[PDB]
Amino acid sequence: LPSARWQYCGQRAVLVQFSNGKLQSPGNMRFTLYENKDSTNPRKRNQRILAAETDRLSYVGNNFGTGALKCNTLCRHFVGILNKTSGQMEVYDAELFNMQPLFSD
Amino acid sequence: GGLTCASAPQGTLRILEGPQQSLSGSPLQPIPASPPPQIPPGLRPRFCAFG
Repeated sequence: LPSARWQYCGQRAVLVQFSNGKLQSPGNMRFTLYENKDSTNPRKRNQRILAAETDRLSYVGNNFGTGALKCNTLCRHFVGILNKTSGQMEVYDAELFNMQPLFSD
Repeated sequence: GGLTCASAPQGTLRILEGPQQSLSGSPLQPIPASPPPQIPPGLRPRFCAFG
């Protein structure tokens, strides 16, 4: 019976879906994330846009628009680590993105 | 600020609220049987034959 130890630290561990397939080949791909300005509202902790540029195409991922997935509002996402030396599953906070490639206007 | 990629996660723990234990009782509670009709007490011949 394997067991662990829950330890919640708190930072966001960004998790990525792609609208075209699995990744399966990491290479020469940029990753930047574009949060909102005003921190007086809670939009600083909610609004975020992820950019994942490759030399061929570039991918945009939102949290607010028509196309944002409903698995981060109706459900909470965590990321475990499981440091097996000390024997602790120390657990962070996560958020799931679903990127569409950007083409035109 | 590069945000490189990582390996494949092995397992996915699903946290969910537990099953509703001690909600149903171990015996069942039926609606009791409607009783069979009784002959009422105090029944006597009230009709006497005339004359």
